[PDB]
Amino acid sequence: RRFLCGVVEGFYGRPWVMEQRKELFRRLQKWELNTYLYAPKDDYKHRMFWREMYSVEEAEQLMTLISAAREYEIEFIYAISPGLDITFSNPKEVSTLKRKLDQVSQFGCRSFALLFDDIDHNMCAADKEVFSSFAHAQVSITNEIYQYLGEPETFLFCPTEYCGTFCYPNVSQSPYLRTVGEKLLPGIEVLWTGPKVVSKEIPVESIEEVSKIIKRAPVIWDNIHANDYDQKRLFLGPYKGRSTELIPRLKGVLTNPNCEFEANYVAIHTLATWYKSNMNYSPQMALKLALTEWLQEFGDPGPNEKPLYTAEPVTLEDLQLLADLFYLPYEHGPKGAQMLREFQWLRANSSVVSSEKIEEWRSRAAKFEEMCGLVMGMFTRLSNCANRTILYDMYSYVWDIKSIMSMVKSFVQWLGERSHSSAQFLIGDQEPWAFRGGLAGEFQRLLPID
Amino acid sequence: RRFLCGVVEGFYGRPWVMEQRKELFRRLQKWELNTYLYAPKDDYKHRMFWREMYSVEEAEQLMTLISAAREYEIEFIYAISPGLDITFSNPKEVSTLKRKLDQVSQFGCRSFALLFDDIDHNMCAADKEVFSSFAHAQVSITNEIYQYLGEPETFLFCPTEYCGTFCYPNVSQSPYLRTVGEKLLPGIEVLWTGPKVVSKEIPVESIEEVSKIIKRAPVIWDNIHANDYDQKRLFLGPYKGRSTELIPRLKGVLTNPNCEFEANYVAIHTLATWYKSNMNYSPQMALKLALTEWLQEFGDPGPNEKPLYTAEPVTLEDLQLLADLFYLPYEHGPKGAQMLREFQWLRANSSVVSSEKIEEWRSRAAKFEEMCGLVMGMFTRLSNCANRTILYDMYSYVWDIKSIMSMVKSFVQWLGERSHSSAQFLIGDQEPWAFRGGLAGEFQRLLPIDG
Ligand SMILES: CC(=O)Nc1nc(F)c(CN2CC[C@H](OCc3noc(C)n3)C[C@@H]2C)s1
Ligand SMILES: CC(=O)Nc1nc(F)c(CN2CC[C@H](OCc3noc(C)n3)C[C@@H]2C)s1
Repeated sequence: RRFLCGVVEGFYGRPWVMEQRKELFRRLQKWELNTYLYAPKDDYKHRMFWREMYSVEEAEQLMTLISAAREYEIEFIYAISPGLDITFSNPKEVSTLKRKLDQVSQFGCRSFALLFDDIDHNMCAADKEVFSSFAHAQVSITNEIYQYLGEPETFLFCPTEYCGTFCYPNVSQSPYLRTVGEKLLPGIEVLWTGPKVVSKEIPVESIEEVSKIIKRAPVIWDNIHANDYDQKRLFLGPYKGRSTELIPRLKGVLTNPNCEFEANYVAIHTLATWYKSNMNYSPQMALKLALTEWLQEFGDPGPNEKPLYTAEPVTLEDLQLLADLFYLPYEHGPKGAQMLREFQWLRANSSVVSSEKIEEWRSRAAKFEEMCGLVMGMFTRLSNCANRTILYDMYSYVWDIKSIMSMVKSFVQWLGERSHSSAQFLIGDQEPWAFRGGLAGEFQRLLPID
Repeated sequence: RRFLCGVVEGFYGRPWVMEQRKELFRRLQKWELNTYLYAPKDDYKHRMFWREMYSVEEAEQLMTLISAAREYEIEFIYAISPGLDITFSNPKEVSTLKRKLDQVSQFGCRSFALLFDDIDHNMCAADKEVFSSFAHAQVSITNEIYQYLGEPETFLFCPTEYCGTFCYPNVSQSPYLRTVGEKLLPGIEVLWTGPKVVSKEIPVESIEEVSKIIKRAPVIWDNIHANDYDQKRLFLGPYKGRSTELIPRLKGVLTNPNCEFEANYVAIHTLATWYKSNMNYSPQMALKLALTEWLQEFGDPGPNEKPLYTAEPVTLEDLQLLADLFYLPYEHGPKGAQMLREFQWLRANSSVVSSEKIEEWRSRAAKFEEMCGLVMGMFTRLSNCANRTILYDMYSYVWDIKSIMSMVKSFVQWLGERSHSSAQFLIGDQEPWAFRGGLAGEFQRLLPIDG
């Protein structure tokens, strides 16, 4: 029983580089995962200019990339997205699509995908005269490509209605999916993101629902750890909301993770744990394993001689804290959720300190300040660690939380000194606001803060 | 007369990748520049763990990188920074340094550099017993490496006192530089950043000053476009503050630019213009050329057939505006300087609208709101162009300017409404503050903005 488990590079944003992808293939193999779907939205020749051939430089890179996948026994799948401006009814458009995939096939690629995600449902007049519907047009060209490429063992199709919320009028009664299930050649796989684009949970019943109308078990394109929809978000939490009971009901799972390559250790490690779990998986136990394994990636003179360069090393606790601060799309981690609650409470109840309630406030304030210090401890230790590669992939996120938290600790301390002081708390007096660089900082200082 | 002109990848931050460096070599050649100094502070084996050999994977990458430099006729210079924890007096430390540079030499590298920048001046007791000073220790090992590597044609030394402000007690009377000038082998080049780490201007007289004590013309390591000292600063302005009169008084210029690769088009293009200027250079003319050339990097069906994908293209004006907002360390660009002045004025004179003065306020407010709209327009055209990745390098900056700017436009609109509406202006009510994502955003919303 073949099962596609791995990664889809299918986000908007800076595509990953050779060095990173080769590293991804090493990791997938060691974690017994087997698939890689090549689909960067911002490779201008994958989507926007799907018609254009790859240059000689681009060709050498793709050959190298495909050889690296083969070397680590990872199935490389080349995806193409022609849906933005293709005229399905034009024979010249069909041979251009064939020309493009023959080029990539000449680079050693054996598996392919046709994606029709995030495109206008409205066809041109020429296509309307040839196909009963949009689904007819897509299936027609997808079947033609699949057969033209000699019916590859691994060939995927991504529908325009790729999740529950995108199905018109719904999953069970979609005429688009109806056509897909009936006319799409049986050997072609169908990609699905679950109930939503970013699914909190993928319930077994929803997979049975879609499998009936598409007439096959789908391959999940999972957006649980994707973050290209918010420049200020990062998901270091475990694979969650997908029962192992989905495994016999699926043809595979391809995770579409965070843009920042090094942040995808937990995302991919926990998915591998889930896949090999023997129908018994715990997100908390999986997160602990991933964090423990991740920590490894973070790592002589005389008395009158110069001491060797040394830094206070990153701890498991620092990583537990970090993952809890940058957790999942629908939940913060325990430690982050707790800190937020503590801050909300202290701010809401600051009036008691402006008897047992005063004791409660001071006790919770002291515990919060320690929590704040631990975030600073984490920042400092990460910023002085051996692995600069891991650090600079997340630095902005960590720096940002560290900065906001020091203003929060200051404010909580100010609220405490209120009984002994009439001094005012000003955001303008805080270093992140006052010492903010660039032209933007000059403008920001002139805004009416306080 | 050999003259080293090019780039030094010598900052703190994420090092550039293979794809980027190969592109840098293509650009340097086409712009008739010739040198690349490899010195990323955060390549863990360049500085922090200078002793450790490169792995097999690291080795293949360095070989590929060095072959790419040769392919585009760029001199590749490998730098090593052992100064944080080296015991100069230890023979084992000296052979480790030799072992490390023999490894990189085996990858095809012919040129080398020893850097002693940003290190504690205080030597260990073992070193004090062997060398009269810190300068003695450095020169000793630098001369040993240079000769051990068979005296390479291109060999550089970066002093601990690499700029005017870092010289104790001053440039002309530095005992450290005195030792450097006297004992450093003549064939070795000395790197210098001018009067400061980030020099506003490099005056000819300052180069004469330093050349006397170091007893040679230096190679400028220029930090004009560097941005690792501030997470919120970016420099797209032209090469400025360095007369072409410096060229015959220097062994070269190596620019240390912004951490974000695609943001170094102007920085490197204008330096090439300056280098080939034939003693007549204009920063404004150079900036215009660079911007015009950079615009190129941003770029049939029937009537009943589907129209080809098309995007509203990025304009020269958008680039002029972008460069003006992220200009130079000591100056904003005209358009950015103007916008700031307009905002300062409007805020300072808001009381008139709380007769000809009211007309002035309303007129300047309207012009400012258009200026604000042009910034959003620029942001939008850049995020929807053919080459999205250029903006992916600069996103944090463009997003931040766009965001503050929208809040500033709101504030200016609120100020002009104070005569009619009684509504209060709240930062918390503004979209960049209110719709801020992540856990950090949740905490930020709970901060006492507006008291
Ligand atoms: C088949 C399939 O899943 N195709 C995809 N293509 C890309 F580029 C994806 C990544 N990003 C793109 C931006 C999307 O922002 C809109 C959004 N939808 O909900 C939320 C939350 N944001 C989120 C989405 C997760 S997922
Ligand atoms: C010989 C020579 O010039 N060597 C250099 N090494 C690095 F890494 C440079 C780049 N950066 C390093 C950081 C410097 O920040 C100092 C600073 N000032 O306030 C704060 C905060 N940091 C500025 C300087 C421009 S220049």
